[PDB]
Amino acid sequence: GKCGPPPPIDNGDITSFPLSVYAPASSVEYQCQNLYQLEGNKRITCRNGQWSEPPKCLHPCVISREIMENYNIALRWRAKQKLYSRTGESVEFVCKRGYRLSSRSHTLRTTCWDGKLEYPTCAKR
Repeated sequence: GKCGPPPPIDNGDITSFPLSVYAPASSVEYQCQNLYQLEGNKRITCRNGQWSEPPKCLHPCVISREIMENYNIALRWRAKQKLYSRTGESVEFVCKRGYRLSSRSHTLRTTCWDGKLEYPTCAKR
């Protein structure tokens, strides 16, 4: 019932010293790299010669100056804001000077989720 190494996952790995073979009833813990967010079971187990299903690392979002330019918006915090936001982080925007929030836009704060971030839209006053 021994297992080989636990499955590799993209953008993350186990937190322990690696073994080449694992006894049944072993477990391991995964961590995702900094900018990524674990989804699934952080700890998996070797039973019946197999590993239970490893988790996934959800992607950060890269803020787009071009979409902001097209939608007539700007960051609320231009000096502070990192280019990469994590899954689950929100970004706050403002309309550019002399523009106002469109009626069918979202409002000025959106949330990053596994590489996708929506943006609000403003229209000229």
